Amino acid sequence: GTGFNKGDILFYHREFC
Amino acid sequence: FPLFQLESADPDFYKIGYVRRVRAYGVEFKEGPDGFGIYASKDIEPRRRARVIMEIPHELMITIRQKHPWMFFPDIVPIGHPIFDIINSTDPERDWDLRLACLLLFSFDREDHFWRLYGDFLPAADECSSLLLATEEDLAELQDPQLVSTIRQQQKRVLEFWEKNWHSGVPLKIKRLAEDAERFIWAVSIAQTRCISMKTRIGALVQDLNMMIPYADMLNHSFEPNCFLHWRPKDRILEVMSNAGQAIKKGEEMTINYMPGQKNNMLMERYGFSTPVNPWDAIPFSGDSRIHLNSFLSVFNIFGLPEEYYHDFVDGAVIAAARTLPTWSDIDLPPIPSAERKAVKELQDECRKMLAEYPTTSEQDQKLLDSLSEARTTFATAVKYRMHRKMFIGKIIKALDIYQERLL
Amino acid sequence: ANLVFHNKVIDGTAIKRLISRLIDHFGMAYTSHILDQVKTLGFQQA
Amino acid sequence: GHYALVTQQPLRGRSKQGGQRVGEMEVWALEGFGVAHILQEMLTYKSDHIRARQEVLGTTIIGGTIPKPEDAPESFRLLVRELRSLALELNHFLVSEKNFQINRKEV
Amino acid sequence: LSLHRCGLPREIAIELFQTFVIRGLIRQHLASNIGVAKSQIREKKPIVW
Amino acid sequence: LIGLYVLTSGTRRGICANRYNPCEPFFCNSYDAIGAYRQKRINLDSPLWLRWQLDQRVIASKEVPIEVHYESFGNYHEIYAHYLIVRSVKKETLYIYIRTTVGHISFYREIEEAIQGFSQAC
Amino acid sequence: TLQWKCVESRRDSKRLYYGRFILSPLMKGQADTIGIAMRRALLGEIEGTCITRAKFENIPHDYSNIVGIQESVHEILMNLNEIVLKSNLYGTRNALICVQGPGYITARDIILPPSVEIVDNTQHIATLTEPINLCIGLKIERNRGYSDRSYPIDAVFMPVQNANHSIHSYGNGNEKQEILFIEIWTNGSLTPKEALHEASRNLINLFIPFLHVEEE
Amino acid sequence: VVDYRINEDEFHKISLLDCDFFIRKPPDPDNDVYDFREMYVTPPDTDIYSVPRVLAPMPQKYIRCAMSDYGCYDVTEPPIDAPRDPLYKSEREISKVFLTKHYRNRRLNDPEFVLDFEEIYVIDSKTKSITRARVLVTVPGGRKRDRKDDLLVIRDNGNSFKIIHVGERDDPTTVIEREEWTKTREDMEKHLRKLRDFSVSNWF
Amino acid sequence: GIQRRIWRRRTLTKKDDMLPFVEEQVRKIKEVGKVMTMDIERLLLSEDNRFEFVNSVAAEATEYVEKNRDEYGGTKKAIFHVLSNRVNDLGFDRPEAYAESDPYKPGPGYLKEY
Amino acid sequence: IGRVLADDIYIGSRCVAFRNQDLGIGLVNRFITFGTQSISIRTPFTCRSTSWICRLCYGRSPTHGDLVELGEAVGIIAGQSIGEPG
RNA sequence: CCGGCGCGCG
Ligand SMILES: Nc1ncnc2c1ncn2[C@@H]1O[C@H](CSCC[C@H](N)C(=O)O)[C@@H](O)[C@H]1O
Ligand SMILES: [Zn+2]
Repeated sequence: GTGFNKGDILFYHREFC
Repeated sequence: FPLFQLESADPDFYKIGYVRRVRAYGVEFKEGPDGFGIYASKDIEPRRRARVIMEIPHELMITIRQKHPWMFFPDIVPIGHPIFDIINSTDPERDWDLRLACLLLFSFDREDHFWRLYGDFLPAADECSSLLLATEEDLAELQDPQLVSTIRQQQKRVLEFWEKNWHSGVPLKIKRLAEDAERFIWAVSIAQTRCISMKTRIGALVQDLNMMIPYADMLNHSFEPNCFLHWRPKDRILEVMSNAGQAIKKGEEMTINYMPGQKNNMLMERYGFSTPVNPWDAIPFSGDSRIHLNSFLSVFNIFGLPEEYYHDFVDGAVIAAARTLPTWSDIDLPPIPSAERKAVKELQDECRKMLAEYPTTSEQDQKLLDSLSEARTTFATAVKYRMHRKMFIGKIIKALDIYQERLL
Repeated sequence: ANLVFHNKVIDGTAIKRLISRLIDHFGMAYTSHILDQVKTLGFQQA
Repeated sequence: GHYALVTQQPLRGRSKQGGQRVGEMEVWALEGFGVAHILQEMLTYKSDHIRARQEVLGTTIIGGTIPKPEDAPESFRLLVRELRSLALELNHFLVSEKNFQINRKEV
Repeated sequence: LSLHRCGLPREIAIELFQTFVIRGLIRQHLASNIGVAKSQIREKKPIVW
Repeated sequence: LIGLYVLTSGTRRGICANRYNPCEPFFCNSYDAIGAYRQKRINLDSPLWLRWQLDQRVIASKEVPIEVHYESFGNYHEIYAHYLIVRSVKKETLYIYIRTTVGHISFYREIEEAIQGFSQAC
Repeated sequence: TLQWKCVESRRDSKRLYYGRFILSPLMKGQADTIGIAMRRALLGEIEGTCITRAKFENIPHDYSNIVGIQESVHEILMNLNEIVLKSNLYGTRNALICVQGPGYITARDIILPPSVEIVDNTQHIATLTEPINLCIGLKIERNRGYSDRSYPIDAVFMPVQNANHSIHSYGNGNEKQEILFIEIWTNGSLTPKEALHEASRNLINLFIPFLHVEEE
Repeated sequence: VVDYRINEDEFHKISLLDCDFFIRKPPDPDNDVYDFREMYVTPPDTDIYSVPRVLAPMPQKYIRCAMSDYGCYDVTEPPIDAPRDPLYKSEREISKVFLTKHYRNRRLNDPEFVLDFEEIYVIDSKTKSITRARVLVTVPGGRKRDRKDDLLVIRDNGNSFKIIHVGERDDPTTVIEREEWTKTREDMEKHLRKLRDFSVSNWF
Repeated sequence: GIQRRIWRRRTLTKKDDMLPFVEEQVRKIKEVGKVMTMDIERLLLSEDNRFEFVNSVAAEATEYVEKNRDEYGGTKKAIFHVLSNRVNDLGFDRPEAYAESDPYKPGPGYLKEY
Repeated sequence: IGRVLADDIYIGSRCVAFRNQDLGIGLVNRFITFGTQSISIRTPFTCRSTSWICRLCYGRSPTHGDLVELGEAVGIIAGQSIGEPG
């Protein structure tokens, strides 16, 4: 039954502007 | 306040289906000058999984086994009928359409068969776009000797089969199926243009079938379709399912992929039509001048493996160009622009030579279509095929120009 | 629903055969509701 | 409520506020239905799984999902000790399907 | 009754679903803790039903 | 089972219906017949003729008509054991009247309404 | 306080009206009695208007069919029995049908007595192909449900096609309360609210005479 | 059995349960004209033609006739194999076909059209034959009468043909009740005959 | 087939003979919850194995409970929510978790007696 | 009824029933109607195991109409079905 | 909160 078959870049690097 | 503020199909078309357990959800049938089509009667909200669009019961189909021996589901042919003898003499590999045409004629002659009524909504001989109904004049406008030769071979095969099996001495029950040749030719054309092949399980038997499915041949073809066919074996129902998570607006046509990875020539051979955004079209280049595949893909935002190119001006024509243009790749070697400009100039020269090879242009073809008033469907089909090839070449030229522009 | 019109009698054998045919044609969910309605009708006429 | 001292199963009888027995014929019916998780409920943490009986009491009051017991109920551990008293050892082993390591379950 | 329904006695129902009734009492702030909810259940308060 | 058996037990026939050798209301629809039954105009097993506007779907013995009343104007009436069919040679008209009781109509309506209500509720 | 309200109303067609009504709060046992009495009144004490007799003029030879009419005499009578009318008439009146020739004869082609109306003018009566004038003399009566070569029409005076009642009970301890639901289906000659009011008035009129006294 | 395939475009194809009957059809806008000189009978849906058996004299001149079939209904409950298999199957088993001549070969559109019930030809599927009906007339008038007032009654499996006045028409209820009374009376007599005081008993 | 646009409309051109007091019944069906039985039957028409269907429904309900614990256990049941969502995913609108109440309850404290 | 064919069935040169196909009652009647002498079916006696059974050797489900489903405890149902009317 | 004996219900 139901038991069958076992059931960070890009940051701190932005454009300064 | 409420006070202060393409035509619909014949209602009987859906009504005859509806009374026979055919259900269409969120879509309506519309008819136009080109032909029938399925369009969303409202806004289909994208759900988590695929949404059920239509449900066609198995008993309303005309299906035959795709492999020997020939067994029909549902079994409409009685034991001992000569139509079985006619069917059983066909070539197992290439004569699949003849068997379906025989079944279609037999069903049309059957009084209690559903297709006796549904067959009245099939395109007629003057409305079908199949090339089997095209004359020599229409074939002359394909501007492709290979396609013309293939169509002549198909027509000869169909007529030879009809002459062999519908001679004078056949019984009355067989002669009335196709009294004269063009009726059988139209039957073969309908079978070719509307047959659907699938692997279906019925009960405990799994097999491939060639199926004439009503209300599912109504869907039009697209290489970027919003719907697909799924067979439900428990109740023997074919489901038309919209793609999961794909929003569909009101009035948007319901389309399925008739056959993937097939160019415009094979589409014209089988379904009698072609599309300008075929992402598998091929243009035979010399191969001496080549461009950078990676830069071409990145400029137009074409990602994925060569067998799954997709876009995040860019359409299937650009994908077909990327699949057919002579390209070189060296892992991470960048291209120097100077050789790219010369390469695209040579490729544009080749494309312009190809365009000059054609007696006319594409804009003049569109003008001829707009001025057309007494031409058959196949005439316009051939004109559209050649015009679509011309637009594909022109799109290749424009894509090369803009790619060389955005290389800096 | 394309039901045949019985015009003779409904005995124990007929109702058992009718229910079995309804399950095959309509399914167990439809027939479960038909059984609820038929049970009330039989009780109401007894 | 109250459970037996040895078997640790719920008591028997209305006067003792006992529970209802799920006999072997009732187990056959559940196996015929294929309801393998209903059967495990009434075999481990509604009858004799001491550890899992207490957690079911807590999860249901907070409504926070009941997990599988994964251990042996006190009726199986009771049988193991009795077999030990007959000079017989009964061990439960788990063989990993990943690296084929043999794991001895505490019993 | 419907084919999919049964009738349960009030005492049997309150015994079987005791933990769920305790959770329902506590969840809507009508019981301070588990003990208060159990006391309310024992008194057969009209809001327990 | 007894309720259904009594409901679908048809008319008294033959010598159990008439004291002497014979040498019934007509209803447009089943609702009219059941309404007449509610107003005590007819009994549960009193015979009546029901206008049929569907296909022939009444279980009956495979028998030819007892009597065919052919008129010189073209119309003929075919009288069977349990229904009457009116046909004509001029037109394609075909009228069907079923001889039944309120009980058979009630059983058929109960099953039909169960199916229709379940379909509508979903 | 004891109040009533309409909780549902519909008009599927011109001859199919539905309504659902409520009445609460009620004491134990009252809702069943009220529902039984109201259902009986709705089913048989409400007056309806129907065609009860038809006379075929123009000498039809008293045959089964008339030359030029697609429908037979019995078919015409069956069609006439299906016409839904409303009126306030007292006694019996007469109606006439005079259609010139080819076309469709419907309820709209009936000349009516003063108080009689027609619920649905699209109800078919007979079909005429050849140009022959058809003269039918209809007899119209108004009666309760529980009540010369002219063909009678077995009219069933049921303006209320169906009626049902159901009871919902509530309580918290020693004080109980029940609610009465009444469903009314009418053939369009009268609204379910009108049917409810008419049934209540008929019941009250049935129970007024027990309080009558006599002059000394 | 013939040795040729006839052309069905000039024939009246009458389809019955056991055979298909062919009668030569002279051209006519009404298509109600029959030529009985040439006739053929085949098994249903088969082009192996054979001369039908004739049990009575056949007409020699073209006669306009009205066709009406005779048979029963076969309402069966077929077994349910596939999903949504039909719960019942109703088919019309035609066993006899009556061809009634129009009076003086009058057309249907004629305002004076009446049917001649003295001229009826019966086609039998079981025997693959065609016969003329034995018509018995009771209406006063004899040969010369008003055909507008007669009524034909067919009983005994399409074998009894009788002409009566339209005024003495019998109700369908009366016919059904007569059959029921007769059959039930015989059944009751058979049931009671086994009692030993039956010879000294009365019916009532 | 092109003529100027004018085109032939497709019609049945053939005869096919195959072409109201259930308000209380429908309302009672909705009240008792038989629409859910129909939905459960419909969902299993696309499942090869019903045990796998039950397992997947239980897993989805468990995920629902873990994500938003306090929304379930009362008028909203996790398994009912899963079934409604699976039915809604096919494009058929259903009330959320088949949650319904009685509009005719005569105020707080009054409990319906069967 | 409900058995799975172990071999193809032929009427003349026509295949009327294929191998590994559930036996409906229409197919059985067709076999009886014509002159079919031998029918080869898959039964529990033909399965290649005595510790389990497969879907095709068992056949259609006794209650669910379709073919039997994986993980069904058909042995306990078989035992209960025989002992119940005892 | 453990077992025997007796009496019952389905
Ligand atoms: N995308 C497309 N553009 C133009 N024609 C198409 C098309 N997809 C399919 N067709 C045409 O439609 C046919 C498939 S059947 C589709 C419906 C059909 N147009 C009708 O009215 O009956 C094919 O013969 C093909 O010629
Ligand atoms: Zn096996």
